[PDB]
Amino acid sequence: HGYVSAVENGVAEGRVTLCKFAANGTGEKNTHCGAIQYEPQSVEGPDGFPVTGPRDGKIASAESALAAALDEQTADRWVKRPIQAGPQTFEWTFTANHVTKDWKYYITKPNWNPNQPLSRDAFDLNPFCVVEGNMVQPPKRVSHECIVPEREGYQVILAVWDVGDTAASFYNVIDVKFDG
Ligand SMILES: [Cu+2]
Ligand SMILES: [Zn+2]
Ligand SMILES: [Zn+2]
Ligand SMILES: [Zn+2]
Ligand SMILES: [Zn+2]
Repeated sequence: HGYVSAVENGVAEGRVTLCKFAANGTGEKNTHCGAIQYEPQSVEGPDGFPVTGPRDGKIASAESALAAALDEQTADRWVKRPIQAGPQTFEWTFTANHVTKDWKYYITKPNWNPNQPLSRDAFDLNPFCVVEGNMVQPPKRVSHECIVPEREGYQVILAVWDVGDTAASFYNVIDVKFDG
């Protein structure tokens, strides 16, 4: 159980995180998140993305009933956090810091459709950033350096935390805004 945060040096909070915690600087929160807003750490779903894992249209929720609200996808739906290309630090907070296989970060294709539910077609399915967890428990807050690709405007980053001793993973989409 954990979520992408911006308490120490993280660049951008997860979508689900912003249902509970105000964004740095702007103070913005996501709304109408449903029951997951109580527990943004709980976006757990099937292992094996992208070959298996959550099916198209249920990536953002990870097929969680509590988190079904997160699958909505429009231009106006979610709080966007500024980002730039190049080195950036991603952060996780874990309420339950499970033994970890790895963390993987995926970004939307430039011309992804921000008004359709997320699907594999929307993403570059080759992670732009992979951090190994080595089947040990991480600390309860961690930071990951990632080299982020160029994009213009609104892009989504899918952060996947793969638990090392179970057939589950945690899935946190991040709504980001590049310049342009
Ligand atoms: Cu957990
Ligand atoms: Zn796995
Ligand atoms: Zn549509
Ligand atoms: Zn690529
Ligand atoms: Zn679990």
